[PDB]
Amino acid sequence: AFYVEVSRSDEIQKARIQLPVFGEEHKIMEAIHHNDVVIICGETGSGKTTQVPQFLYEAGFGAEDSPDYPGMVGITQPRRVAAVSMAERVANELGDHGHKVGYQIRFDSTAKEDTKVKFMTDGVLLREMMHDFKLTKYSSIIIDEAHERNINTDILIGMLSRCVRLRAKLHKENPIEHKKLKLIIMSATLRVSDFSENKTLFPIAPPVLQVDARQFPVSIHFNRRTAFNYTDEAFRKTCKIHQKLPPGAILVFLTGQQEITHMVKRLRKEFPFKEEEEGFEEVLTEGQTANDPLYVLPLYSLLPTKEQMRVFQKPPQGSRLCIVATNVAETSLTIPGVRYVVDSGRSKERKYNESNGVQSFEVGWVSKASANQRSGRAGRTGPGHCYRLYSSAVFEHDFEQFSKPEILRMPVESIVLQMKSMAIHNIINFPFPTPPDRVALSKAIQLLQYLGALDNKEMITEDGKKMSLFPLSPRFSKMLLVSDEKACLPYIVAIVSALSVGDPFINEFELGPELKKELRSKFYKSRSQFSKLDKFSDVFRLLSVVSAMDYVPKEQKEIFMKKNFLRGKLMEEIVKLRKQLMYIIKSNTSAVVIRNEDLKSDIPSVIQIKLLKQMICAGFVDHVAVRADVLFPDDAKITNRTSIINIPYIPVLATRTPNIEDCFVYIHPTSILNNLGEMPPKYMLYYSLHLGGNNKTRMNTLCDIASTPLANIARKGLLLTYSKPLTGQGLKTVNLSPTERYCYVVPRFGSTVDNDLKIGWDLNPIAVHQKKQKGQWTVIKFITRKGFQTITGEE
Ligand SMILES: [Cl-]
Ligand SMILES: [Cl-]
Ligand SMILES: [Cl-]
Ligand SMILES: [Cl-]
Ligand SMILES: [Mg+2]
Repeated sequence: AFYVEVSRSDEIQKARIQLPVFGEEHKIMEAIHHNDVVIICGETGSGKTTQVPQFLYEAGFGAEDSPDYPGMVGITQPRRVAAVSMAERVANELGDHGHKVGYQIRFDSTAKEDTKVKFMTDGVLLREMMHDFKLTKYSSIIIDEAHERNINTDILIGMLSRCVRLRAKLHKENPIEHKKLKLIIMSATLRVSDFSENKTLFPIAPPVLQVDARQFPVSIHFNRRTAFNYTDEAFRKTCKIHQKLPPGAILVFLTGQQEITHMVKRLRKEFPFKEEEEGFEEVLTEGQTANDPLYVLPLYSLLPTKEQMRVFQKPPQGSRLCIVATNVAETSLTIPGVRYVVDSGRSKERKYNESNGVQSFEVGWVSKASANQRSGRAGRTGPGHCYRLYSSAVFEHDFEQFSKPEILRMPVESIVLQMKSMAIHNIINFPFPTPPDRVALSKAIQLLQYLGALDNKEMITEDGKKMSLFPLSPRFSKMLLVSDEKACLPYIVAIVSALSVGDPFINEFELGPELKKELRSKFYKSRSQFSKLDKFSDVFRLLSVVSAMDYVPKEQKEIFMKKNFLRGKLMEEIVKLRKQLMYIIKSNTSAVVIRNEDLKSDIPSVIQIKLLKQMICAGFVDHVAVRADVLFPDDAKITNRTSIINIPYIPVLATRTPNIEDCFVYIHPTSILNNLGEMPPKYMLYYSLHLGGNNKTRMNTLCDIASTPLANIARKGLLLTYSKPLTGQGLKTVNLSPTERYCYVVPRFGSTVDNDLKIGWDLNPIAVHQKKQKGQWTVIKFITRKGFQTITGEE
């Protein structure tokens, strides 16, 4: 009721007083009492994850005798293992009340009667809000690890902002029947402005509580210049610190495991056991040399627990601890005695942009906020130093102020489909902590209707639910749904994995003197080995290389990448994704274990590659470009002599301008299409459009598509209108009743002749089966020339 008396052992209680959050109990509880929403900032090691549910439990949260907080305390974690290990920790810590702690890591499981403090995943809470949005079961909700900005955590916070508001309104109407809901958002960092200062999320700003003790100052040292070889500059800087500066451990921030492993051994080999620069004014203390040993250790998420745990050990006497890490060391447990940070200023992050034609997983500059978080790592135990391996001008102009959340680095239609499967109806006005653009949101809902994932009322369909089962862009999930025809499924999973991961082919990002011409000969010979399936499709060049990979032995892999100018990491990743999709497909046809041998396939037949282009079309129906001379010959200025990269194309649904040349897109010089001795295809399917270096928009081409296959896909994809029945020789309308007919129509793809400020075009005349439904003729199916001839013969 008022308070709950918990009995803990002296060992357990003394361990709790040591935690930085322990003394913050009264400030935290004063904020919760006066505010329905509270934001708590404290690093990992502060104890806020394990202590705040206990502070609530002790104040009467979850107590049946409580007139205010009878409901449970719910705590989300972004990972299943974190929720279980956290529940285990708090159960021990709560002593004689330890039986009141539980976890939920499945939707299936029903909680135990004594569970009053429940640790779960975001997914479990999201599912619970589908069954009961009000979450009447809870008195409180703690959203931990909110600085990660995971897409489902952001949706959950958005949903909860509305839930807390409604719980507040119902409580004001009837405090007996309706209880308050306490929302606590937790962050390892101070970067909470997208939660605290967002008025759509929180109209009245919630208090932000700082639980950490104050840090020590850190002197920031920029380099005069920004070195291209940053691992070389990082190695150089690390050695200079070790050889010249007083005691204190070193922390190096690199981008990945291979850079780490290479530097770790380069440093171990440099300091083994038995002009003018900033930040080198300090000298070595007595009993310290320039050639002392360096105890080097790697630090990355993939390392085994026993290897990760070594970063906390004191280095051997007479040596210096040097940690070589990725951004895991940005918000991890405090590595003791660090007074030197070597910052490369970069990280490998997945980027994706709308209207910009961006899709990358690569090394780029980090935000100013991440650079500062890296810097502050040197001032945890005492005043430290940070060595930035870039200039202050590059920092100021090339580093963005803030790090981009996941919701802005992932396809907008993936976010919309995920929300729609959760029965979140109004997307346009959803209170996102960081909202995607309204135009992009509107475009994502329309795309989903073209893919059949949402119906005419914008509700999730049966196909949309199946597509939501894959960790893929709905374009790719659509392709999978239509692929199980004439055994094309293994080919589509291969294409979809390759397109999803990125382009493994290295192009003339190298040489396009005598040695340069010699390498182009090997380049083109390699490129032509994967161009054998179709002469128009860059997508089957991907299928060929991915299919070749499966027949290459593990030892020979590296030379296979070298001979063929291939991104090895990308090829390994495609094999990983194909196995993950194969696991999902097989697991939905009822334990499943996919091996490298299950991925091996034979060459697709002529019928199969025709069908695959149509399956690609289903996922990319709004991404068709017509050869400009079929629409605007005078403006196109295409001769039989024009080069392939100079022949313009017009994307369907492109917005018209006074000058049609504004709508022109062109074949990329790296495309298979450049080897054509003929006029390129009338209709081309494209992955994406890129605003090129020569100021020309270039198509990232997939494959060609013929008129009738495009018509079939555009009919199901709702991008077709038809003309009135055609009149002509052997074209005559055959009426089965005044409500049923078979006739020839001209299909209109995309946009009508009348609506000429958006690009559309006519397809080849086609035989059609039509039924007069609600006073208007509707196309039931397309008919072949032979099919039509038999119907005209039957009548
Ligand atoms: Cl449990
Ligand atoms: Cl956006
Ligand atoms: Cl492609
Ligand atoms: Cl291309
Ligand atoms: Mg619509």
